[PDB]
Amino acid sequence: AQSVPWGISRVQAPAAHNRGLTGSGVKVAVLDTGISTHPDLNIRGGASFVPGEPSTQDGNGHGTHVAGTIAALDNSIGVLGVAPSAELYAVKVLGASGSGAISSIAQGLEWAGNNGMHVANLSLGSPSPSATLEQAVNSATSRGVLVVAASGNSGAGSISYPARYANAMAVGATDQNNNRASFSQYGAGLDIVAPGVNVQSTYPGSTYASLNGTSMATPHVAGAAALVKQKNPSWSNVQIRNHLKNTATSLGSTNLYGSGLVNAEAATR
Ligand SMILES: [Ca+2]
Ligand SMILES: [Ca+2]
Repeated sequence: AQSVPWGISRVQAPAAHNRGLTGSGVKVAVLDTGISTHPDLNIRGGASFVPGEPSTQDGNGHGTHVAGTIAALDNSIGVLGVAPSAELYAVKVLGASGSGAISSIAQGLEWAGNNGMHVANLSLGSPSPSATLEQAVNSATSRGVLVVAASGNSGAGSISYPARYANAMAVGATDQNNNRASFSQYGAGLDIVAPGVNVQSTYPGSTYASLNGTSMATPHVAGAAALVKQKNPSWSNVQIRNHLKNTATSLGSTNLYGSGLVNAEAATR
């Protein structure tokens, strides 16, 4: 039996699926710890920029979890992604330890722009700015990639890099009450929020696990971006990004929530 995680129904993904929008034909790169083969995922390809882990398989669990929020297959098992038909690419930029070098992350973004990815999911972030990282964000953006990044989990009134950068779409996390999760970074540069507490998804070892974080919120928006892209195949990264913000449900302060909660129903109308 397939279950629909609360976050998926919170962002109203099923409303979009009911109109025929599933992310079909949209290429989404998950820049993380890799993506493990799983019965509820369809991994189209990818690359590893982690020296010492040539494989795109996930030795951590985060990347597989993020992948499932975006595109867990719509079938009779497991869970269901926001964009269950999106074409998923495993871009390994973090090691099994869940940490990685900036250069690996910048190589992953270059790879994304070089391979015609429409969306790049970066559920990672640093409190420090990086010239190298910034340039990779800007380069992928001018190659038509929508870069979606986590705001961070410090609970501070300032957001992480690269989410802070103008060309990154910064995603904060909400709980089941539609309040900002205590750990969710907010402040200047925050674009939007999505579910990030008790998020159930795919996990290595052919199972399912629940995690918390701004990393969990981000894929809901990457997924929402693929739905909009499918509906409006001529739209650019910027057009998609503004539309998502324009159709988000206000939750109160833009300092805390940016545009508000992503809404895939409103975005695909
Ligand atoms: Ca499924
Ligand atoms: Ca931003």
